[PDB]
Amino acid sequence: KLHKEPATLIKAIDGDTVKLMYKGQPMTFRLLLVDTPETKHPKKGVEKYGPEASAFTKKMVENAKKVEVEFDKGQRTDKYGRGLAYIYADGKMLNEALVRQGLAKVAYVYKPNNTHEQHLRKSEAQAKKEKLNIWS
Repeated sequence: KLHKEPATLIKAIDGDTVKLMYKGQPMTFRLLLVDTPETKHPKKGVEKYGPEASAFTKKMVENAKKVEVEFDKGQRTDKYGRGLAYIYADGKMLNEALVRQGLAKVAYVYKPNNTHEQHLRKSEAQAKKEKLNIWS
């Protein structure tokens, strides 16, 4: 059973990566199950909707009263040392909000870190149907 724990903003980095203070330490988090267009992609550099995704995450996270992180049931860090979590700003999941606005796709999913996969696939179907952003 998943639970939310509190965290504090340090810096938004990209559409899908944020640095937070978590249990008293700075830590980089990568949003579970979504891929945003990148502004510092290792190879392509700046992709279309990169700046828009990155601004959406930044505004949502900077204007929140309360930020919480929710780990999934599997590994809690990736190979780069980033925390793998669902991030909530005032109780709304940022991972879902990005997919809903057509600013992210649902990622390739690695069981058992797939608890909210179906929920996110439903939001992406809606964004596609509305032809938002990525999908226009």
